[PDB]
Amino acid sequence: LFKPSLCYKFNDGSSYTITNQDFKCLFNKDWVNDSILDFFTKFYIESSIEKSIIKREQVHLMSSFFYTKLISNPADYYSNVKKWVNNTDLFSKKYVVIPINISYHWFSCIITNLDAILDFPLVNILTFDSLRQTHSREIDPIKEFLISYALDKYSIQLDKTQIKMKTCPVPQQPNMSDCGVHVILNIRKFFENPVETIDVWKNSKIKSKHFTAKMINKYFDKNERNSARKNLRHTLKLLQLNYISYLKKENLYEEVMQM
Repeated sequence: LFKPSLCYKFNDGSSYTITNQDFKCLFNKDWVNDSILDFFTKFYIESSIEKSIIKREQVHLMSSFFYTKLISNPADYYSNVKKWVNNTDLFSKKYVVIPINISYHWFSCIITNLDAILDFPLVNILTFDSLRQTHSREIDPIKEFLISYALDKYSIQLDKTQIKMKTCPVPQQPNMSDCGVHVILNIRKFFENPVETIDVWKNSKIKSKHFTAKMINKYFDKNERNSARKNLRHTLKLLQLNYISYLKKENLYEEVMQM
C-alpha cells in the first residue's frame, strides 16, 4: 500500500504526485518509470540548491519528456519543442540536465559552458550511461537543438563543431532495467559537487583504464549501487509518511482518501 499518493511541494512552487503505480517500479529490478525518475532528479537537484552547493539560477532541469518530444518528428527538431522552451534562458545556465529515455534504456547528459557562449569556447555535453555504450547518434539532436535555440533566443550563430559530446565514465552494470536507478544516482552525485565531478570526468584518460575504473567506482559509490533501489523506496516511503502526518494534522486525510 502506497496510499494516499505522495504529493510533494518543492521550493520553486512545483508539485509532484507519486502514485503506487509509480512507487512499485522500485521493487526487484523493474524498469524505472518517468514519474520516479523525474521526481528524484528534481529532488536531488533541489537538495543541492538547499545546501548552497549550487545556486538556483545556475541549473535547468528538463523533464524526461523533453528529449522524447525533441526527436518525435525528426523533420524539424526545434519546431517540436519551441513551445516547450518558451520563456527559457538556457544559455545563462551552468548546467542543463537532460535525462534520456529510449526503448526502455535510461541514460543522461548535462550541458556545460553555455553560460560562456553568451559572454563571448567549447560546449560540452557530458553524457553518462551505466551500459557500455556511446551515444553520438542520440546526442546529435541535442547539438542541433542548441544551434537553433541560440539563433532563436539570442540571434547567435553557433557552430556545431563548437559542441562536443564527452562520454563520461560512471559505474557500469549491464542490467538495462537498472539504468534508471543509475541515472538518478549519477545526477545526485554530480550535484553534491559539480566542479569536482567535472574534473573527475575530464581527467578520466590520464591514467590506465584499470586505475580509472577504480577511481570512477569509488567516486560514484559503486559499492552502494546494489542497494540504491531500496534506499530510493525508503526515501519515498518516508516522504509519504510525513505527508500522511500532515494530512491528518490538517484534518484533510479523510477527504483525500475518499477522492
